Amino acid sequence: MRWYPWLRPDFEKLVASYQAGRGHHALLIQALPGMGDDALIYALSRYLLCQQPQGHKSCGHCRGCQLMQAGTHPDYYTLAPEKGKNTLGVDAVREVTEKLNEHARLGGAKVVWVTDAALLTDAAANALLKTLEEPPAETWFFLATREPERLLATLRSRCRLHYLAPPPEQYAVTWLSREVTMSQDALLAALRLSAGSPGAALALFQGDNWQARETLCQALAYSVPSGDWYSLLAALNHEQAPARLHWLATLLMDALKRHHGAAQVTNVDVPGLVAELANHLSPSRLQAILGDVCHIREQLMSVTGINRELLITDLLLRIEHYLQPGVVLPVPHL
Amino acid sequence: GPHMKFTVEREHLLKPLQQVSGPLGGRPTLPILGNLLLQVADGTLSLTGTDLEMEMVARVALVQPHEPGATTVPARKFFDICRGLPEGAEIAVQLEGERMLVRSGRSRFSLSTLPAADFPNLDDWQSEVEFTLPQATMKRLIEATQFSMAHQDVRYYLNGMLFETEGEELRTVATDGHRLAVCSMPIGQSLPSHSVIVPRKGVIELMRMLDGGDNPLRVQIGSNNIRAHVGDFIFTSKLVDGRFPDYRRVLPKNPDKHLEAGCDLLKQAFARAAILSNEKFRGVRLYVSENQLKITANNPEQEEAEEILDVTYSGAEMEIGFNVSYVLDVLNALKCENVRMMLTDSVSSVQIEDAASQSAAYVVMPMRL
Amino acid sequence: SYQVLARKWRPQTFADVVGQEHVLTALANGLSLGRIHHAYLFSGTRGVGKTSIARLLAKGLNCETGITATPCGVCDNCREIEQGRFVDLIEIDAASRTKVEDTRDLLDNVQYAPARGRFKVYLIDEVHMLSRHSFNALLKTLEEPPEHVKFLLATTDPQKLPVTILSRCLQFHLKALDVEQIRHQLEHILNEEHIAHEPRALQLLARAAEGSLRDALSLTDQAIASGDGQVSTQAVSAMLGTLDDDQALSLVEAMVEANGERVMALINEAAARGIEWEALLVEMLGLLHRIAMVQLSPAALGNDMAAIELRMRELARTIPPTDIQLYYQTLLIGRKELPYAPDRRMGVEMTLLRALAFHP
Amino acid sequence: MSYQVLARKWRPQTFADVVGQEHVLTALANGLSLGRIHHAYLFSGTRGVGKTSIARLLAKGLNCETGITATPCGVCDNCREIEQGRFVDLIEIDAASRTKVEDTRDLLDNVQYAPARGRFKVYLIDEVHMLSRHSFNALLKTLEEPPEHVKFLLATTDPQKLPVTILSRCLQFHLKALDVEQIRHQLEHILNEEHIAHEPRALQLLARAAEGSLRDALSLTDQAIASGDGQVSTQAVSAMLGTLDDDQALSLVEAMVEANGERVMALINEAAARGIEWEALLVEMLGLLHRIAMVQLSPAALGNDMAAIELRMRELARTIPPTDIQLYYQTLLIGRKELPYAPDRRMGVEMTLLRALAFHPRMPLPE
Amino acid sequence: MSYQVLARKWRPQTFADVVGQEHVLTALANGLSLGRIHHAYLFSGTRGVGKTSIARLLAKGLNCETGITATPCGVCDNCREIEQGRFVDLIEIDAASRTKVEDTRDLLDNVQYAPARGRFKVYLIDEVHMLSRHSFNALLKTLEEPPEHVKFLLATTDPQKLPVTILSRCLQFHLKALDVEQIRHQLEHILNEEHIAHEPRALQLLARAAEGSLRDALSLTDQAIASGDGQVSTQAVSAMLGTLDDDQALSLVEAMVEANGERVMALINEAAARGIEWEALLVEMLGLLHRIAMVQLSPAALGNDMAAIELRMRELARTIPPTDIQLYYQTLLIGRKELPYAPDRRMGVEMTLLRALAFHPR
DNA sequence: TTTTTTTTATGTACTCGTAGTGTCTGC
DNA sequence: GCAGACACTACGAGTACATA
Ligand SMILES: Nc1ncnc2c1ncn2[C@@H]1O[C@H](COP(=O)(O)OP(=O)(O)O)[C@@H](O)[C@H]1O
Ligand SMILES: Nc1ncnc2c1ncn2[C@@H]1O[C@H](COP(=O)(O)OP(=O)(O)O)[C@@H](O)[C@H]1O
Ligand SMILES: Nc1ncnc2c1ncn2[C@@H]1O[C@H](COP(=O)(O)OP(=O)(O)O)[C@@H](O)[C@H]1O
Ligand code: BEF
Ligand code: BEF
Ligand code: BEF
Ligand SMILES: [Mg+2]
Ligand SMILES: [Mg+2]
Ligand SMILES: [Mg+2]
Ligand SMILES: [Zn+2]
Ligand SMILES: [Zn+2]
Ligand SMILES: [Zn+2]
Ligand SMILES: [Zn+2]
Repeated sequence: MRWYPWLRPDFEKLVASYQAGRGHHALLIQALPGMGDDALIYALSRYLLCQQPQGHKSCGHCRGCQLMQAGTHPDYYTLAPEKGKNTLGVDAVREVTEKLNEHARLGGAKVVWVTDAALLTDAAANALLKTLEEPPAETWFFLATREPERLLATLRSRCRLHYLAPPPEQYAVTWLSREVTMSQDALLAALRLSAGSPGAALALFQGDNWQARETLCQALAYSVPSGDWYSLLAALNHEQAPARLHWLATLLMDALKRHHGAAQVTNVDVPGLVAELANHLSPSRLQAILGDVCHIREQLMSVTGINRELLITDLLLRIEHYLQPGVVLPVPHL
Repeated sequence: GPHMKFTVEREHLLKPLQQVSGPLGGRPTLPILGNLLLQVADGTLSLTGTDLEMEMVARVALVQPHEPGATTVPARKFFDICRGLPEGAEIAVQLEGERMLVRSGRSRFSLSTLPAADFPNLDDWQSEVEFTLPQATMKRLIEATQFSMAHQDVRYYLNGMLFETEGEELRTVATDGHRLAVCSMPIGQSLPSHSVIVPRKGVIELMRMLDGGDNPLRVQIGSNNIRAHVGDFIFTSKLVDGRFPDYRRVLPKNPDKHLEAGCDLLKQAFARAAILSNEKFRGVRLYVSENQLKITANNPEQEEAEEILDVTYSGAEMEIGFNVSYVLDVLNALKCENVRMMLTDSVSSVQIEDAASQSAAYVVMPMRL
Repeated sequence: SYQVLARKWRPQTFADVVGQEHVLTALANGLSLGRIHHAYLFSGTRGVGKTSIARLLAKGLNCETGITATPCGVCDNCREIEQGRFVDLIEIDAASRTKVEDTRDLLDNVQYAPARGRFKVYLIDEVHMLSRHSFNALLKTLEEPPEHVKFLLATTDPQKLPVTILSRCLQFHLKALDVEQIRHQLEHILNEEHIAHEPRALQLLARAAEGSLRDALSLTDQAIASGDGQVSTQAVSAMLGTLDDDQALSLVEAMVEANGERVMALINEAAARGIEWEALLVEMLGLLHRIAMVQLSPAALGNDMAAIELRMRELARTIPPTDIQLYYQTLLIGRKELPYAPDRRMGVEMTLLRALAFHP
Repeated sequence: MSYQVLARKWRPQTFADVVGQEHVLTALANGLSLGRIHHAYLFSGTRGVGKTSIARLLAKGLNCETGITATPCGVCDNCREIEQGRFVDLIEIDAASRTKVEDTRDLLDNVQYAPARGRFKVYLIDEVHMLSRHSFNALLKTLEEPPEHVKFLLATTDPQKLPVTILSRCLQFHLKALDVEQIRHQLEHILNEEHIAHEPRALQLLARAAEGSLRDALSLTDQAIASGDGQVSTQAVSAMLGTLDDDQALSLVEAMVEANGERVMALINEAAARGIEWEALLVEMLGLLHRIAMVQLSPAALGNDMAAIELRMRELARTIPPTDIQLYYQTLLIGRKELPYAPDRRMGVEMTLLRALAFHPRMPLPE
Repeated sequence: MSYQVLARKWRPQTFADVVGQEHVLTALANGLSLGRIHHAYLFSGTRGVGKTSIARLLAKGLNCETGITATPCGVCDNCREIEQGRFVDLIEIDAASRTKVEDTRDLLDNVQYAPARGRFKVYLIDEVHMLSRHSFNALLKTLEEPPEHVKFLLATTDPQKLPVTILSRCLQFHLKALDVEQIRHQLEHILNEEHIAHEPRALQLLARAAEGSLRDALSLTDQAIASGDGQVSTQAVSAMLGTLDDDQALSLVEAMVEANGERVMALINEAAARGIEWEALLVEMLGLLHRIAMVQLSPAALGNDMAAIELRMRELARTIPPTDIQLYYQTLLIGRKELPYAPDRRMGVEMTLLRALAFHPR
């Protein structure tokens, strides 16, 4: 958690709406992961819950700010998946809803914030529906998603939406280079892979993701000219398998797009690699491999508890089958 | 820490120790929570216990040498060891090496202790509204409605009961959504208007507090804390927010149909009728004719039960069907000589009152149409 | 409820609801005559009004005047329903009381006579989330309830409902609201709230609501909170991510000509200007639809198609309808799969690559 | 006097008033006449075809005053309470409300006590497929060798949920869903007895709308009566159902197979003026295509409810190849798949029709 | 008058009145006639095949006044008494009702008392697979050192639900599901011992539809007599079974492979007269085609699950080339994929079957 | 010999251990 | 008067199982 400069306008606007008593109780943030998703929600919640003598800033002396910094306030509910789970169960939602009918202990307003509204199971969202539509007078909600459409349609209606604009790419590169010391092309590539959203591109360098990406690039450089797509299984099977699959998908998209001679490339840090991908693979084969990789990535994320070893191994075996001449490629279908 | 050297007479210890050990009990949520703190300052020993939403303080006087200090002991073990001792025997308690040695005659016992700083305290509130009332007064005030409050329900905060102070009168109400009980009575002091909800556990402890027709109890009411003083006994508890429905609207305003009966006769008739009623739906139906009340009860095994009682009634037949446990409880509580039933309609609720007193009233909703 | 729309603007009389002529007529005729029922089931998509019509029926049933078609208005046993100080009514959000134990508790408290009013009305909202055992528990009571109780059921969809529960209830299907009805209601609200509004921005809001009125109200509130506290065409256009230029048609032409570098530079420039991708795809489908319509008759040039007639005319002359249908199908599949993509931009890229490969 | 729901006012009160289900009625009446009374009956079948009503009628026949009579002799004393539902001995058990075994145990404890008034203490266990497994196992033995003065009537929708060891020791009567003609005739009787005017086409639409049930049909008829001014008229039924009668969609399919786009779009505009759901138009057209396929395969496949257009049906049955029918059906089925994702539902339906037109294998659009 | 149900009045009373299952009757006869009697017999079977009846017969034999014999006399006061419900030494425990250990203790403490009348106090615990874990522990403690005067008789439907330790101390007799011929023979005897006319084809249909259990056969016989006006005719039983048929899958796939359009239409109409989820019907039809294609590869593919429809299935496997089965599976799969979006589920499944029927023949 | 073992979100029962309450008696 | 003695009712947990 850290503050971002580009969050300052949105924050101000939204808080300016809240101070007048006109802001909607149910706010749905569209911020991309790594963007000012949690920082904005925390800032707004801290402003709302405690007193506001200083205006839109933080009055750290008041007991409300003290409880926020201690993280022990009773009227600041957080909906998060537990350590041992991934989705957000309906039991926590039901319990928080029952707790909401209780009047505020401190006599101030109430705030209920969900860490990520996409993680809700259908029952959880349905349970929230009634409280979102008709909440107690002291209550304000805050939702966080990457994709509003992935949410339940009825819940996506009751909650007023709000969008965070990704910063211009030059501004993003300027901000990233300040505290991250990498090459300009590598920095641009990391920014583009994260859909222009900082933090996530910063997260690629801060964590161990970048070394994994480089290992993946080396493995592709070894595999593509030989048609031996196996031995990629080691570079792909991981707790971040969707992210590395997305990296592979970006590489394939870059190859296919450069085949048409497009101006800009998603993967600029490794022009030789994408050039090799263009050389050794037919455009139809590249398109089929890209489609299959994206589909299996969606399979990995959607269904829960699926053994990834089997899925990535099957994907690689099917890719090796595709590279063989005289093989019918699949057709995208409804 | 220091060496206690507290010498306490058993007669001046057993009863206050039982008083302070009342609220605690069962398996606590966490350790230390089940414990009690004894603290001696300038010849006065205070026994304090808590549930972190309740507190008990008992003050006793000491004449023997000592030192000012506070120590914690497990409650049940100390209560059981102090009792059963020979009558008039002094108890000498002394702290060595993080343990408590208790001595009586040639009897020695060692108990594990905790630092006094590990015993939490409750909140503080000032400018509490003060009350001076007789013990048995508030005793029967709550007793008329102690059964009324619903236990373990989500609706409102029915796990408790409402005190309302208006003018010079204190009124107390409880309900469940099907039965409601009110009891209003003039105290004798200039009082403001207040409405508070005391929790069910606090109600039980308040009943446990009352003892003797001696020095009057002193209430200190607030918004989130309640206090009671009975002699050298001090009790504190935490209140409940929210508010009950308007009892005034609950009471029927058209008691057109009247019935006068004997308390004991009606109670015995209802007790007999309840035997053959449905085990879960303990409902009987009532036919009201001139100076006659007939009660009919059924159950899945049939076994129809009928009874007839002489009353003072004039009007038409109503055929009011309602639960038996409720009416049996209220008739148990009345202990009066005569009972007034008040009926409005075959769909309307019914009102139960003392014939010779208006201090307490009750209402019960019907069962089936 | 300070200034939140669609909460302080809940309908309170049958004359105030928007559309729903068939449902309102049926309910009014039932109330006026003796034709009353013990299980009404209002089903329809989001924000068409299920709960509101339910509450209006409840107010009409329990009014002091009696069984009346139009609710009275000023009275105690209607204002209590409006404020939620109700005792003859029972609102249960079934999505929270899914447990069969709570449903059996409800069935246990069905015989008790109401404190006031002639009917104890159980409004079970979000019915389809009840667990199966709870549904079977409600089945018998719905079949033959006591004469003094009536059930009202509202669900986003009846498919999840067990078919027996359907066979127990009177089904009223709230049809989605057309563009004109939504626009009229929003203009009426804004006139009654003295808020500056512009007809074009109102049309964009009505179009983006997708036939659900609560969405229209929420989008109006988003516009009000944005901009300068008033509904204006520029602010609504900016916030909705709508496109009002010929970028869509240029993209269609480039994709038809399969000009890869140009057709990708167009998407890159669109991302630079930040055009929302779902709207861009929707307009692409609209333009292809206008192509197909023109191929039957040039009068199906959409009005005068702004001022770019020639282009689509030219396009309508150069591409066989088979390739147009192929492009439409590919674009629609891409729109379906667009949410299930790492990010919308690259999903639109996938859709464009799929569309370009048909020898365009 | 008063206006109560048809689904509860017109519940059959004798074996004469139960329409259809000839096999179950015949078997029950014959067995009661012969005196052979099994001690466990299980009425299965789809919802609203009379299993609960038949079970209550069987209770009437068993407990009637004059003896074990197949036909309940009108209304006798022991039948009045059955009709009113307050009978001393007919124990209605909402099994879904008593799934716990600690309630079936209480049911079994008092089974031996003699009936208060009736000959048998008929235990009518509604929704027997909802009892918990422990309660099932509990009632196994009491079903195997019950006392001579108790009978069990179990009614459920799907027998497969029940353990097979319970299906073994009870008679299995299966109630088939009623035919369209049965529902239409019963509805004509009901609307005649209510002194309400009605239209034959309206009642045919009511019969078709309900899937072989009756209480569903009665509910939809009551909703129609609400929608009309107390009359069941064809326009009111068309409005409430959302259907296209049998003419407009046939005009659509005839124009579409004729490759005349102009009339197709003209009727699309008219249907928009009719204020009708677009997916309803698509589903009606798909159903018409399927009916064409059915009559092409099976020469005699049209029911009476389509006779008004039957002739035109045969025309398409003699003019269009089966392959073209399959092509149209699959094209419009993908159109249905894609419609919720088109920019506008009207726009999507126009695109689906134009797609069926462009890939017309006989008269495709010129290139 | 009082016509007792055929499921009760025809319960066997001697080992000679028990049909088939000789592998258990002979074993019990040899054990009783000789001295070797185990301390606890556990009877197993499937859905009314003769577990409780054989257990009751064993209890009758153990305590007969003539002595422990394979054939009880049937005349002494004990035989008459156990014949009816009332008897002291034989304790019939509905274990499925008294599952709690609290009720089990009140009856397992009686072992310490002497038998009142007979040699052995016999505990017939029916539906033993239902006891609670603690009750199972109590019964195991009893069985560990059982008194010489007590014999335990346990009857159940699913032996594997029992904990392994209790099963290790019981001699388990598994009762075979009755064959069609034995069913038909016993049904003919039952009908002829009473006044019910019949036709042999009707009894053959009853036996085949009884799924190898005498209770099912007798229940169906009573239903047929009721609907048959006191005579079991072939047409009556056939029509009743048609009202009761559930295997629409195999018949419908037979018709579809043989390409009888009218038969497919009639079977769809019949499956619509019965409330049937079309998705379930289609998916299990896919399963039947899957099993057929498997049997194409190896005769051992058809396991013991589908023994009731083995012959037909084997025939369908033998007479049809595998390529047609693969094509039928493909078209049925694609039809089920698009099924929910069709006009109606009935409508869509109908046209899916038409699509599958248009190929190969016609 | 040998060690080897898996999706989950949610709901529904059943059965035993143990606390909290009532009452009722010979204390 | 009073524990105390059951006697009973409720609740948690361990476990089984259903559905999707
Ligand atoms: N027909 C309508 N007329 C007026 N307002 C409507 C209508 N339908 C929906 N709304 C608005 O939507 C809000 C929620 O409506 P509601 O009736 O709860 O929809 P639902 O059917 O989905 O429960 C209402 O507060 C009202 O502002
Ligand atoms: N066979 C039938 N004959 C006449 N009416 C029927 C029949 N089946 C259903 N109904 C109508 O449906 C109403 C309820 O039927 P019911 O027997 O409860 O169906 P279920 O089998 O689902 O319980 C009856 O009051 C009756 O009007
Ligand atoms: N071997 C058999 N001989 C004769 N009848 C039998 C036999 N097995 C089952 N039956 C018939 O089935 C009825 C119930 O039999 P039962 O022995 O209770 O089966 P279960 O093994 O399931 O307890 C008996 O009344 C009898 O008619
Ligand atoms: F939001 Be509604 F109840 F579908
Ligand atoms: F009993 Be039925 F399903 F209405
Ligand atoms: F009585 Be058996 F086990 F069906
Ligand atoms: Mg709603
Ligand atoms: Mg029923
Ligand atoms: Mg048995
Ligand atoms: Zn602050
Ligand atoms: Zn009113
Ligand atoms: Zn009669
Ligand atoms: Zn003998």
